[PDB]
Amino acid sequence: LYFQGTFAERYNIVCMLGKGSFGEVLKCKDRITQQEYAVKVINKASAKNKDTSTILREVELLKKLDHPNIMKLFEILEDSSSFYIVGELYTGGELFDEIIKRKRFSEHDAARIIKQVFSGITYMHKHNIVHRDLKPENILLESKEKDCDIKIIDFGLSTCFQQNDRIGTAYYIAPEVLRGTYDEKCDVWSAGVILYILLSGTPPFYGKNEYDILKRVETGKYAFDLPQWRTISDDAKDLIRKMLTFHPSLRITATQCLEHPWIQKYSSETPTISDLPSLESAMTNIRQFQAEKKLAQAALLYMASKLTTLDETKQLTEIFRKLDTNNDGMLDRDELVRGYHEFMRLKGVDSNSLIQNEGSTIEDQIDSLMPLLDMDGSGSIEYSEFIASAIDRTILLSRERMERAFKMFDKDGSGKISTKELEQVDNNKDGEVDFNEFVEMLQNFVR
Ligand SMILES: Nc1ncnc2c1c(Cc1cccc3ccccc13)nn2CC1CCNCC1
Ligand SMILES: [Ca+2]
Ligand SMILES: [Ca+2]
Ligand SMILES: [Ca+2]
Ligand SMILES: [Ca+2]
Repeated sequence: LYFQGTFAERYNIVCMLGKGSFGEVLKCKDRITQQEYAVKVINKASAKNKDTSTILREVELLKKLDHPNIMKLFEILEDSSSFYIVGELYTGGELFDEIIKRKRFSEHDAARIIKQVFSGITYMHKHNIVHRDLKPENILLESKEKDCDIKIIDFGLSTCFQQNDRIGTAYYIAPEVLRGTYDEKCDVWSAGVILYILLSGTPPFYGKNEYDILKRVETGKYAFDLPQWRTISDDAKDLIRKMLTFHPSLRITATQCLEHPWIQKYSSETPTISDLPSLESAMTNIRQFQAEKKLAQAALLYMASKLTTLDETKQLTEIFRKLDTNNDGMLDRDELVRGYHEFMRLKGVDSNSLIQNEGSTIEDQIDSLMPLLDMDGSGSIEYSEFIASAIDRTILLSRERMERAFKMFDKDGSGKISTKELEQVDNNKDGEVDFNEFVEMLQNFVR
């Protein structure tokens, strides 16, 4: 293991993507799977503001964030000079450029975008994370596909690392930030500035230079005076007023943003007849997952949450969204119950008849499933738990994906897994699992 580095053994660097946020962002490629990722490279000696143990602890919390509108981080690796934070690669660019292209958005299109921002920030705040610098430049489009998910990026590292003059940041900061305070309410203000911009195409606190912009922000004074505001609904203006309330104690919370009537009016996404092949696929797979042993169940969640790409989960992602009726990015018990009933209704099948055919009602079925699906016991089914349980068990098992999952466990690199490193089947009887027996082990879970 002497001539093998953690990052360098696993990943090849392809090209530079960006510079600035504590370090450079590169595209990299997994040498086994050929899957592409973004990696942020942070210099240890220049940038560290805390011991490595603190940094690894806080980055681990960031890795556990599991929400469809928050940057997915897979790992943090290190060599003698750097930290390498490896994450999902998004290819649709900054929301900022979508503002430039479109100039401004209909209420419908604005609601769909800002709803995702609200859902993401809500989840962040529930996990005691404040963004601090929320703006369209730190929100990325997942891909170039129409109405793809947005992804909040570039937060969470500010206590750990020290940074090295970017245009337009002044537009988004809450007045209390000028007094040296960043709290959860400052994220709500920034989001409201974004929404003001989506609907009108112009910042609420505007000027030709940073001096004049900050003067207006300080007063908290804005108006809906521009001509374009006369054809925007009172409901949208009500939300904005609630978000750009001067005193943070009177300003609404992110959850209140997410729950606002104007948001709910433009989030009617729900299972239709076209979704039935997709729902039936998901239900078959989740039922199999329920029947599988917890060792199988745990091992599949690891594989799905780390080694799958966007194209593969895009289908399950749309279903997830249609089941997520409160738009918070996770599925609760009642959402799964309502989703099952709706699946039956759309299919032409009476749910009262499940008590004789299968032996129990939809509610009893979901209630028995929850403890098996909610593996971290969070009270909800987050995205990766859903994907783990609903994806085709076969697609998860390309040889390349099993190889990588094997290398993650074989921590001493001897060619064979043992105990602690993660029951064993063992055909040759050495008390260890080489790769070929691992491949059977995982292909026995699938059975
Ligand atoms: N995910 C991404 N995908 C593509 N390009 C990205 C990123 C990321 C974010 C990112 C990548 C990898 C690890 C991370 C760890 C902590 C926080 C953020 C991370 N930056 N950039 C480059 C572009 C340049 C143009 N301005 C917008 C960003
Ligand atoms: Ca939900
Ligand atoms: Ca959970
Ligand atoms: Ca080994
Ligand atoms: Ca063996």
